[PDB]
Amino acid sequence: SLHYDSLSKVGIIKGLTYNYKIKGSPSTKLMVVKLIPNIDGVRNCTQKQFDEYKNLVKNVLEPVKLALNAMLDNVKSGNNKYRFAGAIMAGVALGVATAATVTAGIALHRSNENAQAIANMKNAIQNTNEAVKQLQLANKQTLAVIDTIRGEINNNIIPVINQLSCDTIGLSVGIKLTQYYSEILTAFGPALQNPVNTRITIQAISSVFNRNFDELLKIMGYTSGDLYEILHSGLIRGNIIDVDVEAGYIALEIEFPNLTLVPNAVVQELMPISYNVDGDEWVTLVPRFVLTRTTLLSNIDTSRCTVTESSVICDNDYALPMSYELIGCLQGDTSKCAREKVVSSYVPRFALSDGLVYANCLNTICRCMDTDTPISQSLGTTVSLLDNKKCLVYQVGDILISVGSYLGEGEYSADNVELGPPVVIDKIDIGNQLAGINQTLQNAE
Amino acid sequence: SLHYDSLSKVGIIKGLTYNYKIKGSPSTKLMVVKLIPNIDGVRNCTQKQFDEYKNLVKNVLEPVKLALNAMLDNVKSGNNKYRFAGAIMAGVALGVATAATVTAGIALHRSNENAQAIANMKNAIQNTNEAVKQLQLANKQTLAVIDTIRGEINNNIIPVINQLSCDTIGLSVGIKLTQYYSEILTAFGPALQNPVNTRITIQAISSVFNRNFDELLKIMGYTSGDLYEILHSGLIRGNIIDVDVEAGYIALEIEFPNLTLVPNAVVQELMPISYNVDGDEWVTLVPRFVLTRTTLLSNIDTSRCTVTESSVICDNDYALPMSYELIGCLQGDTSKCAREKVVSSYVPRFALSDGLVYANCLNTICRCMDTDTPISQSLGTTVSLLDNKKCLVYQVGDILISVGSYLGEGEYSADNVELGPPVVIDKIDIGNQLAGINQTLQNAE
Amino acid sequence: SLHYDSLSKVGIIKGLTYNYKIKGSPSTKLMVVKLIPNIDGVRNCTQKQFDEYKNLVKNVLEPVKLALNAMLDNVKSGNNKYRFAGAIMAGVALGVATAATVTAGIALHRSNENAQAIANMKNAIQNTNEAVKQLQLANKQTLAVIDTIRGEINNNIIPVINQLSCDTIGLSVGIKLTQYYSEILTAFGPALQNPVNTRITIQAISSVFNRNFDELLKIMGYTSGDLYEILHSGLIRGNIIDVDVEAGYIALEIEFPNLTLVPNAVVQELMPISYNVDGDEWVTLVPRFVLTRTTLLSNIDTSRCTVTESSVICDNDYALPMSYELIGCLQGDTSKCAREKVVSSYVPRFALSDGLVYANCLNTICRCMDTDTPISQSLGTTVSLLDNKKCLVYQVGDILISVGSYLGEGEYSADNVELGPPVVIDKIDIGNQLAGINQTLQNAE
Ligand SMILES: *[C@@H]1O[C@H](CO)[C@@H](O[C@@H]2O[C@H](CO)[C@@H](O[C@@H]3O[C@H](CO)[C@@H](O)[C@H](O)[C@@H]3O)[C@H](O)[C@H]2NC(C)=O)[C@H](O)[C@H]1NC(C)=O
Ligand SMILES: *[C@@H]1O[C@H](CO)[C@@H](O[C@@H]2O[C@H](CO)[C@@H](O[C@@H]3O[C@H](CO)[C@@H](O)[C@H](O)[C@@H]3O)[C@H](O)[C@H]2NC(C)=O)[C@H](O)[C@H]1NC(C)=O
Ligand SMILES: *[C@@H]1O[C@H](CO)[C@@H](O[C@@H]2O[C@H](CO)[C@@H](O[C@@H]3O[C@H](CO)[C@@H](O)[C@H](O)[C@@H]3O)[C@H](O)[C@H]2NC(C)=O)[C@H](O)[C@H]1NC(C)=O
Ligand SMILES: *[C@@H]1O[C@H](CO)[C@@H](O)[C@H](O)[C@H]1NC(C)=O
Ligand SMILES: *[C@@H]1O[C@H](CO)[C@@H](O)[C@H](O)[C@H]1NC(C)=O
Ligand SMILES: *[C@@H]1O[C@H](CO)[C@@H](O)[C@H](O)[C@H]1NC(C)=O
Repeated sequence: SLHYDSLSKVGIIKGLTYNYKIKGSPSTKLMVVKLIPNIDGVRNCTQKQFDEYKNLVKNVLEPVKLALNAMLDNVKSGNNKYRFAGAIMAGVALGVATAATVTAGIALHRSNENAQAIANMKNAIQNTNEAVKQLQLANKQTLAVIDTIRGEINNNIIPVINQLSCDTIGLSVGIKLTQYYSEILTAFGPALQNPVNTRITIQAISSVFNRNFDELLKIMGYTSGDLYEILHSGLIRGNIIDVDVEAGYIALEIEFPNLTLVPNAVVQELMPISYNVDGDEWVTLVPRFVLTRTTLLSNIDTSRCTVTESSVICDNDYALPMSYELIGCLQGDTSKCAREKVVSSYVPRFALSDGLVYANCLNTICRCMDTDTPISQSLGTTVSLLDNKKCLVYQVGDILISVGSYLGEGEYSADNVELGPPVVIDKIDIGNQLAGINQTLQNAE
Repeated sequence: SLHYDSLSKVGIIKGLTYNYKIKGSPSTKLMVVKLIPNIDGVRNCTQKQFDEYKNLVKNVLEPVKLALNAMLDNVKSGNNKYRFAGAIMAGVALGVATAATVTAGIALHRSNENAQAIANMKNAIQNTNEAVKQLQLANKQTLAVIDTIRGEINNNIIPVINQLSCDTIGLSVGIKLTQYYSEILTAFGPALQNPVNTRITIQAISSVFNRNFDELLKIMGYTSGDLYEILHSGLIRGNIIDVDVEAGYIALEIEFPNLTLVPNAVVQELMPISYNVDGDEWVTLVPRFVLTRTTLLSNIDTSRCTVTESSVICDNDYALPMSYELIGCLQGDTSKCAREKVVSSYVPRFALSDGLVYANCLNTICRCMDTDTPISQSLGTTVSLLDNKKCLVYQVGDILISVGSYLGEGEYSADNVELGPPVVIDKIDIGNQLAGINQTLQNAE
Repeated sequence: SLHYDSLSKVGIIKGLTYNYKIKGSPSTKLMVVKLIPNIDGVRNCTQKQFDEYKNLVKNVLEPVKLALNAMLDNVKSGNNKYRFAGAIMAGVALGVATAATVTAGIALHRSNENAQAIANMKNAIQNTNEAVKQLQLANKQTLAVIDTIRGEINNNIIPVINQLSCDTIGLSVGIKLTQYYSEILTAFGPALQNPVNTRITIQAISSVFNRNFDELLKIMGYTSGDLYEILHSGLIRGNIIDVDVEAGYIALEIEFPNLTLVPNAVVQELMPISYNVDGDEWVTLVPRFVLTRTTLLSNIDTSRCTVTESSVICDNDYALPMSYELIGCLQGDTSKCAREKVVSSYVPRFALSDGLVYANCLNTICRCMDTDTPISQSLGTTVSLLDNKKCLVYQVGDILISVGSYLGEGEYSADNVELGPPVVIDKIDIGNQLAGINQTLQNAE
């Protein structure tokens, strides 16, 4: 295991502990986003602006419909006696594709039944007359229809239509139309270029609906405060499954993935702090998080994942290999841990763990309050430990802290420690270092 | 060239292929953004809030007008006999500048005739009375005037002004004024510090106009769906060219670049996959994209560029040098390619290219469906090729795929392959590795 | 010092100079954000939607109130004779925490008097009836109350309530409620998970108030155009200090930090340019900025700081150590500077400094205008210097520039220069380089 005793002596302290979770088997819901609203009540005046808008919508949606049909043409159902019944990808026709694209092509074909079901409700979809509405399909799944422009009209024009001239109606609706179209190009643009591979988060989808993703979740059937783990990590995503160029709408399938708890896997945080070396201040280099899975160590690359209050959530397993030298450190060999000189005025100089306080008392104030006496650590010792045995309250920096009883054998000593090699890391001077060391090899004879 | 036979044996597969495009000679259009609206119809009530707002505008715009004049003072036209007729930078007065800043200072002076043309229309600019409007200059270029607050007032106050008390008018317009000013500080803030160097995308400009960049493009005369290559890569950019502190407006010149297709240059994607090594799973390290230009290889740094469906588009040529060892890989010497151990549960285990499937059948399921038979690859072989000759349909993983005819001499074998060295990369343990290897040199005698 | 003479010979030119500033002792202001508005005038129709909303607010705020109480339970005031009077952290109860979290826990307890003062005004806070309002506390500090939903209602519903049916009122307010709730989850989500450690910028707070941060600054008492140094660098931040689950409001304390000018510390920019080497084009690798503090060199990592027109502003001192080899360069030893081959078509080929122009005239046009004659630099020389002595105006590239008098002894020569080692840097091929060099060590015997 981590053997935290040997780590504490070089300013690495046992931090928080988190569960590891991964995207599991997903549930799905159907949604339709309308590009062309139902113009009822303002049809008399907006005719000139609306006819321009319909052409813009048709021109934008035609390439998408072509790309979708071109993908469906490459997938055929397993009607033959083939025992692994499913769908077959025509690899000779698709030409070049990653496993992701091939899987997405199959998933698009698998999603086509929902597209047909939605298409049979086109007459109802064109008649919603409300900012957002829920409909029932022949498959008895519910369909959420988004109608943002109808919301803008129902709230800003229809209530005051008596005070607005017909010219004003034309101009105002024209502006609202162009505004909405710019929203769609901002949010859906990538998917409109490549609809098979691209996915969109529910937040980004909701940017086309005044960022009101909560209303979308509510109408699909989920409470936005309950889904926090899935919602905030960006795992609630959707993709295009069909498009209609005459009705002007995009059919999206939204995915609500469950989260599988990874068995016997734990993410451990490490808290680095400064330590004394012959009066100088040094810090040990180790990643902020390390993943222990069935006793095996690994590096998480946590920036691509979400650190919740109690778990780390990832789109897929992101564990990376770790160099033998670093594993030495994480297994108690203090002599292999790279260390770096402190230059910044401010660097963390103490930490609390299981009620014990570890501190670099040669570079920060440390005083026993029960005896109003300063605590001195010999210049050989790296870090001091504050214990319940000597004092109940200690001053550290400008704060007072109360601490617990030491759990090891005898008493803690930090002088007989095998320090590691000094290192400096930046892209710029790594090059200089590499070149300089290679000159020795170039000169070897 | 890439010699993809030798690459496939270590799990690098021929991906998609793209044109390389660069920002060319630009067209330009003129725009004015007004900070101060025309207050007609609400002039009676808003006076106290409006007089504060004019002071805030003047205080913001004065330093910009100073910085602009201080730059124009350093550029003088070539009225003397100088044979390379143009404009002269007073380098002793400018003091310290990059080539970019010197060029932008010259371009500001070159733009100043448009500033004079706009300034002679100031009387009309102060009268526009519509949310966005087009004017004709004396030079018979058109000017787009943006007037966002007049849009807010025309839509939300004037239609209901009978129902609002005069105090309510004052408060509501004071809020709209402060809101708009906070938009301007968000979007233009950098350019208001440094107007010569700074550039702003048309999207970011449109954040001052309810994100409606489509309406801006329409009025400048271009259709937002037609410009996608230039628009979405963020190459439609503007900069400040003049400011008026009493009328309270910013004059912008917006740049619509052409794209030049780079001659005899191609960007090639490389798809990595896992492969077997004696029962372990390994991946080869190569960049996702490489650029071949007149048979020269180079590294693109593609994150700074846009990958469209059919081209890679860049603000400038970004080709970087490449290490001899990696060129070795990309010219078929398998022995120099660094390789990394797979630790994640998920890494891509097959890919499709020109209708062939390459797969790592010791680490994923592979079966011939025409004979309902599992496919075995001998433990020396890195990857298996799936061919038309044996089967028309293969299962790979949980998908079925139909595949094309092999094109080489004889039949593919992937056992006699010269593997490269094992590597682990992160900044931290690059540090540890560098120090540890250098101890051999430090000890040599 | 930097010894710019030796640097210019390898295409490194003296750039701009900036002050170094750090976050100092902060002032503070109090703010309350209301989740539940006062429903006056629309209470008849919205009852069904409002009762749902109150439950959502309570469910969201209860965990926050629990986490806050759980933190306050660990801090006790120094009522005993302890001489360093203040507050004591119960480290045995807190368990594991970084110095930052411990300090924030103490700061939360120190902030609790303001929480009590605000809580005694709860009856007034629930009655604001205006989009934003200022109140006076018993401590005579002013409290800013944000009431966004009341603003939306006062501007879009109450002025036209005669034209809206009761059903329409219910639906429209329901949409506004869900929209606002989604804004709150977007902006405050992180703080609602971990309220002790998390901080929010005034801009992000204002996202819950139609991005109108200017109005917030105005009501708290500061002018948004005057605070630019603190405001734009993102240093105006607030954190949660109390929450009420019945009134449904979040109490925030906002921090306005002063900026301390760091004594005898200067940030110096370095402008790299190409230079000739035996007809090839090369660039020297050095960081864009370097920090000289009391004659000591250091690396700034400027991406984490704000580069204003005249100063660099940072949240804390971020100076990092620098390798001896790079310090050699920055101290005049030209032989240690890593250099890289130019491949991109465009790289900066000239620069202006103190009125002198440095240019790579073997790779760019250079002509004297007083004599209409090209300037030739011998293939041994790296960079040419343009001086007042020979010409008053020089053409460089496609621009004309006037230059000053050389200040050194004799005349400038760039041939007898000790060039450094060639280097190539990327994460991918650093691995290949490291592996290849280590094979020599593996083979040494
Ligand atoms: C292997 O790693 C060590 C790390 O300790 C490298 O040490 C470097 O050695 C040089 C020369 O001994 C140091 O140069 C400095 O020179 C000045 C002027 O003489 C002197 O005052 C300094 O005290 C120091 O000796 C350099 O600072 C040092 N660098 C580091 C980061 O420690 C060593 O170069 C590497 N081995 C080889 C063969 O390069
Ligand atoms: C330490 O650095 C030097 C450069 O200063 C490295 O030299 C490199 O050596 C290789 C192998 O000779 C060169 O690659 C190619 O070699 C073939 C056969 O000699 C030649 O025909 C090609 O034209 C090409 O030169 C390479 O160019 C050269 N330079 C660089 C920058 O890589 C040397 O490899 C390093 N030390 C060790 C032990 O590797
Ligand atoms: C140059 O590169 C080689 C790899 O090609 C480095 O080899 C690595 O060296 C360490 C120390 O000998 C090995 O660790 C030990 O491995 C054995 C067998 O797995 C294990 O029983 C020990 O407990 C310990 O972990 C490491 O495995 C080995 N790497 C490989 C892939 O075999 C070598 O260290 C480098 N040379 C220098 C001078 O740094
Ligand atoms: C539009 O025309 C219809 C015709 O049936 C009429 O009922 C309606 O009042 C008209 N509306 C406006 C705003 O002119
Ligand atoms: C403002 O004054 C004009 C007369 O100058 C009047 O016609 C208009 O109705 C007034 N508006 C208000 C809101 O008092
Ligand atoms: C709501 O009820 C009050 C009476 O308490 C009445 O004065 C008010 O006009 C009503 N509003 C609506 C919209 O029905």
